[PDB]
Amino acid sequence: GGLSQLVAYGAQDVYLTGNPQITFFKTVYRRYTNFAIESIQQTINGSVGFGNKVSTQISRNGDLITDIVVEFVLTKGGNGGTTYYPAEELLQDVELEIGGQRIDKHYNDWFRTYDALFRMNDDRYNYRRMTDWVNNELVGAQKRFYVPLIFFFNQTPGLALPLIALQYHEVKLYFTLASQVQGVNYNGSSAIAGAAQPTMSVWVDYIFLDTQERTRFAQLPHEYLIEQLQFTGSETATPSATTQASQNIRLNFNHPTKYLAWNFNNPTNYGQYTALANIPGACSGAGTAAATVTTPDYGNTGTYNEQLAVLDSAKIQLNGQDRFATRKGSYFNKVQPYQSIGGVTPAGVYLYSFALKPAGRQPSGTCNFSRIDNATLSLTYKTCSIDATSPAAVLGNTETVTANTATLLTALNIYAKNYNVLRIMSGMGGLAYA
Amino acid sequence: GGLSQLVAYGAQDVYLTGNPQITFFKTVYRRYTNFAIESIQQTINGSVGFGNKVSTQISRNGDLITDIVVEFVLTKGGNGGTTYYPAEELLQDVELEIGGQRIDKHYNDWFRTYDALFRMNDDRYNYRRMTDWVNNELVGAQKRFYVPLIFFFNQTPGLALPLIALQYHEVKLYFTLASQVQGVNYNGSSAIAGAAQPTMSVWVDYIFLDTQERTRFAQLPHEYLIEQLQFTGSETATPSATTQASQNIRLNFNHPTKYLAWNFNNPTNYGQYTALANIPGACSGAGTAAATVTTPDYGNTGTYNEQLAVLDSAKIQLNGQDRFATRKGSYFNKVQPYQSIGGVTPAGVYLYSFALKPAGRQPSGTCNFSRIDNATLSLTYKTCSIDATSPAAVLGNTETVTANTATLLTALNIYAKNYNVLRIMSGMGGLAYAN
Amino acid sequence: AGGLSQLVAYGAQDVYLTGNPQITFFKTVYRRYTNFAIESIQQTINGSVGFGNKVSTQISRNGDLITDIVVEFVLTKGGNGGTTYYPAEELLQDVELEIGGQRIDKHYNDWFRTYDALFRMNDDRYNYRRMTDWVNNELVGAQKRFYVPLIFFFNQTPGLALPLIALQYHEVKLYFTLASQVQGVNYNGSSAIAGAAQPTMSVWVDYIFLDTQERTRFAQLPHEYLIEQLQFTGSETATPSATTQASQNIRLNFNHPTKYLAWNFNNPTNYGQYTALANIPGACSGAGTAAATVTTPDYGNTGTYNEQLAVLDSAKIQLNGQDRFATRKGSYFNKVQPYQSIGGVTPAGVYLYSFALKPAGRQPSGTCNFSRIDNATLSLTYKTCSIDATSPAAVLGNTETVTANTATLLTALNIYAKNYNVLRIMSGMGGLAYA
Amino acid sequence: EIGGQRIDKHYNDWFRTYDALFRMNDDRYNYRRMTDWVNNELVGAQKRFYVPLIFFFNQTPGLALPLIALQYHEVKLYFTLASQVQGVNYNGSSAIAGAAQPTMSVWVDYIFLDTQERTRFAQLPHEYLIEQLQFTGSETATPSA
Amino acid sequence: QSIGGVTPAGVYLYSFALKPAGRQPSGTCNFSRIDNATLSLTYKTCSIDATSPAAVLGNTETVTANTATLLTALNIYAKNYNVLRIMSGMGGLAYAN
Amino acid sequence: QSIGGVTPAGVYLYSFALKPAGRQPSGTCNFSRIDNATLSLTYKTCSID
Amino acid sequence: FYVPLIFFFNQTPGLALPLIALQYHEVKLYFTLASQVQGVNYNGSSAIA
Amino acid sequence: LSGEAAAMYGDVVVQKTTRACRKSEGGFKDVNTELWGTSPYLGRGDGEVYNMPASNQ
Repeated sequence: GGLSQLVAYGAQDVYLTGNPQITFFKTVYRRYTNFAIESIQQTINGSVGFGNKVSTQISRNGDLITDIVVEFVLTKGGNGGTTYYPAEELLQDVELEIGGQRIDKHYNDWFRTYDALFRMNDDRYNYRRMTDWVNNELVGAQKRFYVPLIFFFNQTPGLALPLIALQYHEVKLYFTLASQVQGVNYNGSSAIAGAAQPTMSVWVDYIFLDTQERTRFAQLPHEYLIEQLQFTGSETATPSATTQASQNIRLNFNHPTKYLAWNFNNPTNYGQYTALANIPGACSGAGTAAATVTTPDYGNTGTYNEQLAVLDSAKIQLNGQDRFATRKGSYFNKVQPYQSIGGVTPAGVYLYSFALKPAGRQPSGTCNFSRIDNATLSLTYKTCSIDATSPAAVLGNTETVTANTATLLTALNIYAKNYNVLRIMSGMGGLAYA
Repeated sequence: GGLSQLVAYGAQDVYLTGNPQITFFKTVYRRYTNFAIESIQQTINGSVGFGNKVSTQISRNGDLITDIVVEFVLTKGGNGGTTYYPAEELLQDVELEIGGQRIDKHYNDWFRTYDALFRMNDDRYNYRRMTDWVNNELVGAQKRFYVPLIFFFNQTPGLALPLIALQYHEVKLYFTLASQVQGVNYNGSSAIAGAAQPTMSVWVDYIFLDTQERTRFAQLPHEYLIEQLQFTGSETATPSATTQASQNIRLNFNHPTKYLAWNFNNPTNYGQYTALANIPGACSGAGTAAATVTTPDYGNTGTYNEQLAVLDSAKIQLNGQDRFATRKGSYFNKVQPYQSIGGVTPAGVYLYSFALKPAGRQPSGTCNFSRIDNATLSLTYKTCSIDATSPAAVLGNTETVTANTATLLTALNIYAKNYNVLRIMSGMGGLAYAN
Repeated sequence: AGGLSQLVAYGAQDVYLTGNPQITFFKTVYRRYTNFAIESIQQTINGSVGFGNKVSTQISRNGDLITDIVVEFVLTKGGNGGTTYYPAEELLQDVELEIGGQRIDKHYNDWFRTYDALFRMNDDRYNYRRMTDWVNNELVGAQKRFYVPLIFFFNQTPGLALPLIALQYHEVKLYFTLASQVQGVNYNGSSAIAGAAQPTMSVWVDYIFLDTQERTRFAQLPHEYLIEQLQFTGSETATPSATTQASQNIRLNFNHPTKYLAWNFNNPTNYGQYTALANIPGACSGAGTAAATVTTPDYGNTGTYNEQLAVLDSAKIQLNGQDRFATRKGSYFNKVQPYQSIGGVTPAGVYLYSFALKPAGRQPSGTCNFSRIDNATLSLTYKTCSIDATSPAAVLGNTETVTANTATLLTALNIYAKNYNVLRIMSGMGGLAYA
Repeated sequence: EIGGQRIDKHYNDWFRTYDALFRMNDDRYNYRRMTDWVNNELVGAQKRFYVPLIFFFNQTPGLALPLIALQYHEVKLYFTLASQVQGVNYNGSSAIAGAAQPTMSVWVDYIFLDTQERTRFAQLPHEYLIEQLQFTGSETATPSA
Repeated sequence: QSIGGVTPAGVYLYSFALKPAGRQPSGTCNFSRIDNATLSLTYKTCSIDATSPAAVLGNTETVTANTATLLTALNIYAKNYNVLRIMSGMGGLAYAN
Repeated sequence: QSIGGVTPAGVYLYSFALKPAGRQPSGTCNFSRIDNATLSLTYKTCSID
Repeated sequence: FYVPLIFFFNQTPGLALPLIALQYHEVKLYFTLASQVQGVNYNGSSAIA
Repeated sequence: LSGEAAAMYGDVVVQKTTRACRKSEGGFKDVNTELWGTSPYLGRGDGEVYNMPASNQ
C-alpha cells in the first residue's frame, strides 16, 4: 500500500526528501491583530440623476477602509436583451481624492475593460449578476445593482486606506453618472418615456483595529505601494472595405507601468468592442430576416468571435525601437491573457504586459515611461470587406478580413496601469510622484 | 527590444527594484518529509438504505488522515430532470466523534449551502457530477456518486487528523441517510414504486509517514486549529402576500466565528431556496401550458434570479446593538460572496462574513459569539404578491416583491462556522473549548 | 455599536487566534526584485513546414533566460462548424526538447489533450480552446491563427526559466512533428479534403532580459533546477465486448519520482475521442436525428463528461505486486482524484492517479519513485460493450458496469507519467542528474 | 485482513483450482457435498452449504492465529458474493425468475488456552510462517482451429 | 509425484517443492530474486468437430475440440511463503514483495 | 553497413557493434544492466489483394 | 531508398570524424538533387505527368 | 563542447542510471517494508499487555 511507496527510496529522492525541511501534514496559522469589519453607508453630495456629477466624503467610522460598493437602483426600459451591464454603464467614472489630490480614476469603459481582462469564471458571472439583468427579466423590472469599485484599496486589505493616519486630510470620491444608459433610459438614441432616475448610495467597508495596531497606524508614517490608472481616449484610423488602415499612437504615459490595455469600440453602444453581424448574438434580430447589423443584441454585446474584431497586428515601440516583434491582434486578445492572467478576454479587447503577473498586487517587472520620450503603439487594422448581413460571409472568411460594420468601431481607448506610492505622515498624505 | 525597457530606469523604480531582495527566476523548492497517500475502503456497521443510520470507525490503516469520500450507488426513479444532487440529499448528515466526544457535524442542507457559497466554476461542476445525473440519464440508470466530506481535516493536509496520536481514543463517523430522496425513491410527496435501496461505501485517504515523523506524531502533543460547524434550524416568519413579514432570530452560536450563512427553503423539495414560477427552469414544466408552480423542475431547482428569493433585508445585532447597517437580501446573496469568496451564490442563499477570506483556512478575522450575551439576526421578507403563474408578473416586478409561492419557503437554516482547538496529548484528545 | 462592539468582546477563545499577534492583514510590504524585461522573439524554423513533416528550431541567443514557447499555426477549415476539434493541438503531433544534443523531454498532441483534460479549467480551458480551435461556429474556408503554448517545465513558470546564457557550449533545440492529418482541416474522418492548404508555422519564444548583476550570476554560477519530465508509451487496449469485461495487466515501464500517472483510452482515427459514440446529443455525428451515425463523432463535441460512454470499469496500480491502493472505479479516477487534488473537471475517458498532494503544482508534494519498483503494473477492467449506441433508451438508462457497443473502437491506450528530474547547468553546459 | 494489512485473498476459481489439485478421495467428495447438490435434488430445493476457508490458519492448529497476541489489532474477513450463480439465480446468461437471495453466516472456531499457555501467547513475540496466494488473470492466446 | 491425488483435465501444476500440499517448506523458488520469470505455453490445434464424439475420442495428441476456443481465460496462481509477525500486541508481514 | 551481404525480406538486424559479423568485440549492449528492454514494432496495413 | 555516402569517414570507424575536436567548425553536407530521374519523373526527355 | 568543458562531461546530461542493479543479485533487495498496521488503537490492547494476571484471574 502506501508503505510500498515510502520504501521505494533512492538517489533521485535526495532532491525531494533528503534533509527534509517541511511537512504538509501540520500547518501553522499565524496569530493576527484582532480586528472587525463594518459596512457603513456614506452620504452622497450633489443631485443623483442621469448625467449628473455627485460625490461623497468618507466618514471616520473605523480605522482603515477597503471595499467600496456603490448601490444603484435601475429599472428596465425594455425587455430582456436590451441592457448590457447597465449599472456599470451608469457609473460613467469615479475618482479617488485625498486632501484634494487625485490619486486615481476609473471609467465605465475601464470597468468593462478591467473585467474583460482580469475577472473570470464565476467571479465574472457574479459580477455580471450585480450589474445587469441575467435571468431574462422584463420591461418594468426593478433591480438593486452593486458596483464594487476597483481602486487599489478596494482590491486588497494589504492596502487598506489608513484613514486613521490621515487625521488632517479629507478623503473623497467623485462619481459621474452617465447621461444615458442603454435599455434603462434610452434604447439606442431613443429616449424612453417614463424612465426613472436611478437611486444611488455609497457603502464603505471599515476595519476596526485593536488598541496597539490602531495606535501605530495613527502615529507612524506609512508608505503604501499603490496602483494608478492612466487613460486617454482617441480616434481610430478607421479601416475600410478596400484598405488596411494603420496608425501610430504616441502613448502619453508615465511612471513604472505594469501593463497596457486597450480596446476599440462604438461609443454609441456600451461594451461593443466588435463589429455587428447577422450571426447569433452579433446583432438585434441576428440569425433571421429581421436582423439589423447597425444595432447589437445588447444583452449579448460581448463576444469571443474574433472575426468581428478590428486589429490585424500591433507592436509597441519605445524610443523608436521595437519593444517586441509584431504580433497579431489575436495574440494580444487571446495569448497575453493566457500568459499573464488565466481568464478569457472577449474579442476587441487587447492586453500587453510588461510584468510577469500584472493581475497581482506585487511588482513583477515594469516599464517606466517617465524615462521614455517617445513611446508609440503601432496598430494595423483588418480589411473591412465582409458583408455582415450574410452569415456565410462572416463565418467563412480569412484571418485579416472583418465586417463592413467594423468601421463603426471608431473609438480607441488606451489604458495603462502603473505604480506610485502613497505617503502618509503628520496626519497628511499624497503621492510620492506628481 | 526588452533592452529598451531595462534602460528605462529611473528614480521611481527604486521602490520596485532598488536593493533587490528577490528574483523570479530561481525557485527554491522545500525538501519534505517522505510520505505516501493510500485510499482505503472502510467497513460500515449497519445496513444502509433509505431512512437507515450507520457508522464507521476509521480504521487504523495509516498514521494521519485527510480526504474522505462517501460513495453511493443510486438508480434513477424517474427521467432526467427529476433529481437534484440526490447523493447530497441522501447523506442527511455526518457526525464526527473522537473519544466519545462530538467534534463536529455536517448536514445535507449544509453540504448544499456550503456548495452554493464556497465551491465554484469547474470545482462546482465536477462536484455536481459526483452527486447527480448531469448528462440527461434516464429512469433505471445506475450511477456511483462520490460525495466528499468537508470536516476540517478533509479540506487540507495541514489539518490531517493524527490518528496515530490518538492511541487511546476511537475516531468515528456516523452517517444518517435520508428517509427519502427526490427522483430516486420519492417524487414530491409520492413514493416511487420499485425504487432500489442505495449501496454505500466509505473511503478514507490515509497518510503514511516515514520513520521519524511517525514517531513524533505518536509521541508529541499536538494542537490543531480547526473549523467546526454550528447549526440551528428554525421557523421562518411565514412570508405574507399582503405585507412584509419580519423576524428576530436568537443566534444561539458560540466561539470565534469565521462567518454566518443561511438559506430559506421549502423542506418538501431539497435544495429549493426560492419560489416556484412559470418561467423556464423555475418550476416543473415551466414556460408551458403544463407548468405547475406547486412542484420545481427538480433538475433545475436552483436559480440565480433573486426575484424568486424571499429575503428583503437583514442585519445582525449583538447585545441589542446593530453590528452593521441593514443591507438588502441581494447584498447578502451577491456582494458578500463576491467580496469574500469570489464565486457565485444561487438566489435564496445568503452569507455574512466576519473574515477577510472565509473561504480559506487562515482565521482572517473572527466574531466571538462566546462573548455575546444576546446575539440575533433580524430578517425582513418581501411581499409575496406576484402571480407565479404569469411570467409578466414574475419577471417584470419590483425589488421589494416576490412570488406568491414564496410563502412556501417556511424553513430557515442558519449556519455558523467557527474556530476551536483540537488538542491531542498522551494518546487522547478533544476540544479546548466546550462553548 | 458597529464593528467596535465586536472588538471589545474579547476573551479566552480569542487567544489562540489573536494573542501575541504575529501578523496583520492590513500592511503589505512588497518585495524589492531584480530588474528584468520580457521580449517576444520569432524563431527560425529549419526544415520544411507541411502536414506530416518534421521541422526544428534552435532557440536563438536573444536573452538570458527563456520561458514561454508558443507555436503558431495558420489553418483553414476544410468543412463546416462542428467538423474540427482542437486542430492546432492535433497538428502539433509532438515536440521534443533537446539540450546539448540530448533529450530532456518530449510531449505529444495527445498529451496536450490529456494534460488539458486534467489540469486546465474554467475560463483558462475555454481561452485555451479559443487558441487552438474554431469556437464561434465558423464555416468552411475560414482561416485562423492558432497559438499552441507549450508546457515544458520552463514554459510554465519563470522560476524554472532556462538560463540560456549559462549554456555557453550547448544549444537548446525544439524538434516538432506535424501530423499527417488534421481533422476538419485537411481530412474528414478517413477522407482527404481536396484543395486543403498546407499550414503556416511560426515559433515564438519569450525571452527574459536581466539587468547586469543578475546576467553575470547566471552566466557564471552553476545551477540546478528541479524540473518536470513526461514519460510516455502507447499500448494496445484489451478489447471489451458485448459478452465480456476484458481485463488487462499493463506493466509500466516507468522510472523517477513520479507525481502522477495519467491515461486515456482512445480511437486513433479521431483525435481526442476518449469515449464511445452514441445517438444522444453531442455523442455522434448527427446525434438526435435520422442521420445519427455512431461510427463518426460530432467532432466539435468529441470530448464529453458523459461517463456512460467511458470504457474503463475499474482500476488499480500495483507496485511489485502490492496493490498501492484498494481498487477504485474508473469514475473515481475520472471525477474524484482530480476533484481532491486539482479542482477542475475531467472529461469521460480520461483518468488520473496521483502520488502527490498537488499534481498540478511546481513543488513536489509526494512522489512515487518508479526507479525503485521492479514491477509496477496498471490493472484495468473494462466495461461490457453491450449497449446499443443508436438507442438513447439503452445509452442513457443503463448500468454502472456497461457501456456502448461503440466503446470497442477505443483501441489505443496512452499511459503517461509525470516525474521530476534535475536540470543541471555548469561550466557552459546543460545536464540531467538522472536517466 | 490483519491489522489493516492484506494477508491473503482467494477467488472462487482458486477454491476450484486448489480443490482440483489438493483435495482428494472422500475429502474431495465430502467437500463437494458441502458446496453442491449431489443427490439429484430438484428445482425449489433448499440447502445449507459450508465453505471452509483455505487461509493458512484454517488448515492447521499449528498456524492458529494468535488473536491474543494481537491486542492492538483487528482481524477481519471480506467476502464478495457473485452476481450470478449457475443453476441458482441464472441459467447461463438468463436470470431465473423467483430465485431466492442467499442466507449467509460466518463461523469461527476458537481455541481457549489455559493460564500458562495463554500468558505466553499474549506476552511473547511470534513469527508464524504462512502461505499466501499470488494471482493474476490473463487473456489466453487461444488456439486456432 | 508431489501431491498424490488426481487432477481434472485443463488444470495444471508445476512444483518447485517436494511436497506443495504440506505446511512445511520443502523447496521453493524465490521470485523476489528473479527478473524475468516467464511461463511459456503452446496450445493444441482446435480442429475437432465437437459434435461428433468419434472425432474427439479417436483423435491424436496435438489436437483438441473446436469448442476449445471458448476457453479464453487463463488464471495463473502461485503459492508462496511469508512471515506474519506478531509482537508487542500488533502484527504485520515481514515481506511486502 | 555492418555485414556487407544482402538480407532477404522479412529478416531484420540491429547491431550494437561496429562489425557484428566478426569474432572481436566491437561495441555491445549490456542487457545485464538493463531492467526494461523493449522492442517496439509497428506493422504495415495488410490490405493488398 | 537509402543512399549511403562514400566520404572517407563513411567507410571505417578508424576515420570517424571527430566532431567533438572540431568545436568551432561546423560540419555540413550539401546535397544536390537531379532535375530529372529516369523512370521517376522523366522517361528519357519526356516529363511524367 | 570544447576543451576543459568536455572534461566536465560528468556535470552535464550524461545522467547515470538510477537502476543500479537488476532484481537478480540485489537491486530491489532493500525495498521490502513490513506491512504493519502503521497506527494501532492501543485502547483495547493496553489491558492485555500489562494487565495479564487480572485477565487470567
